[PDB]
Amino acid sequence: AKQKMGRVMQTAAFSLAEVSYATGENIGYQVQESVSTARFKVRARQENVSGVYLSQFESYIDPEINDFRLTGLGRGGQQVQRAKEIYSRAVETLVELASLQT
Amino acid sequence: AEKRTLIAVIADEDTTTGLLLAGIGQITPETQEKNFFVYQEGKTTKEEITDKFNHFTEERDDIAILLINQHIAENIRARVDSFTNAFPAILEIPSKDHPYDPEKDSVLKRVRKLF
Amino acid sequence: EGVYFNIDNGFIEGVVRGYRNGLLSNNQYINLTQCDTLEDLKLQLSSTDYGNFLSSVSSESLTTSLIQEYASSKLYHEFNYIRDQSSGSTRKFMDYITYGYMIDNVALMITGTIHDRDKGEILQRCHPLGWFDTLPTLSVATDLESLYETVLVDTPLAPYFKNCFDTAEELDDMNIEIIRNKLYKAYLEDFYNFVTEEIPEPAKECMQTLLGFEADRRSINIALNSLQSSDIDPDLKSDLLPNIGKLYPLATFHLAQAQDFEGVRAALANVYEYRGFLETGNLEDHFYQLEMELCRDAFTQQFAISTVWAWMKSKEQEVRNITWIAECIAQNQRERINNYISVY
Repeated sequence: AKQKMGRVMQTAAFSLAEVSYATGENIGYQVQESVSTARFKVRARQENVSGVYLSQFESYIDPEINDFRLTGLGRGGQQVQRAKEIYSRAVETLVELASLQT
Repeated sequence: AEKRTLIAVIADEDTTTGLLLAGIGQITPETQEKNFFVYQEGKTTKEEITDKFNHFTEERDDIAILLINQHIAENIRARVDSFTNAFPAILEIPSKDHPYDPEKDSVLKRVRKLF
Repeated sequence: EGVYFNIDNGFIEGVVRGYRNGLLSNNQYINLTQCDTLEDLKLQLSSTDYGNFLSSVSSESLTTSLIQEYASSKLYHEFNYIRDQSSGSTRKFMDYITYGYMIDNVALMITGTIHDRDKGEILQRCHPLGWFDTLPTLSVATDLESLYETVLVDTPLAPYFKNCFDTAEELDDMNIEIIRNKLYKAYLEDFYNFVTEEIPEPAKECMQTLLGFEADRRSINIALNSLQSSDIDPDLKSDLLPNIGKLYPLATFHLAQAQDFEGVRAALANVYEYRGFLETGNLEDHFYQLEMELCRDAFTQQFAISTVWAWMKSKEQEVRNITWIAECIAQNQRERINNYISVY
């Protein structure tokens, strides 16, 4: 899965990159300040495989808010809504790789 | 520990913006510290990377998983290899503007022996 | 009759028409798409009037971001050269074109109050069109209230203020979005008023119609996306909407007073000119496709500034297609080769 993820993450990065200039303006400057709520946090899951402790990671997905008041300006609100869920899936997929490394 | 909740990101803006868009991060006004140290190409040195790595790992108990670009880790590759603990779950994330190689991983180095 | 036009604005028409003749049709685009490596794309481009200034300049470090930066630089140089051979009325008109740009530039400067992003680096990525040399933002108190009057005096955007004094002390996401909304509304309204009273006859209709189309697509985007990641009262929905859409003065209220997805579908589907929330691939791609049919029609007259206004966006669309191809080439995900529009 290492290389599979190394490539799908680049695919998602490309998917958003082609989106970032559809509105023809910077989005990062507003993004890095707007984000003030967290949803894709993690929880310590326990599973004694063979009588041995293993604190695994559960993808604590909270799909109710990710960043407030960053869409509807009139040129790019819809476009960012497109590739965002790609990252929402990619991060959940990436949680499991670390869960396995631990 | 149950404090292993927050996620650390040391990556270029093209990835950090999207990561925060997915809702992984936030602003921590209690220290005015972001969940990440933004990276600027050709403007950020290597000592900053080491300092933020140490701050996220051995100074912050919040971080559970760390995402770092391959090129950024290259600046602290020796530091990353030297440090090997299960708590931070260090992960060399693929980097935008660079086709990531899934073989530069410090973690995968131990996988490369005793198949 | 247009006879008086060529008393001060002949070479303006000449240069704009020549640059329009410099447009690259789909025949060159298909050849450029076949290229795989960045060097192949750049050398294919070098065989066109669009190139010879992007390739043979770098050290084979061609990236999509750098491609966009260099490609847009020559368009900026062309615009600034025409500025260098401008005229009285033409100069008094170009400020209107640049207003929509330093609107966002000063919005970014205001946002950079607690982060302190330098003016130079902002210019390295923002729109230089809006830049005016008398913009000392990160040299005095960058507080939006303190800097309010400094900006008010720096550039004459004061008349574009629709009660901008109160609710201008937040430094928050809502404030930064509403300021841009109000600024666009006031700017487009005042521009429409200006052209409707002071402009030669041939532009009178083209400018107003194209402004109406752009204002409509701008008004819809603040209603469709008002139910995607945030919510607001209908009063502000009406406030941020332009007073006159120039294509529909009745359906704007229908959009404003509605708060659900299908309370706005009829407002857009009634006009029977654009499908209601359909024929949507990349929404802005379809917007460009629809707008460029009119922009081409604007290139048929030879006695109005419509030529300049359409060519400004024609070159930007050239850059848009270049970026659409460079994204899939450099990132090596061949899925945008067919995602480009060329009607010239």
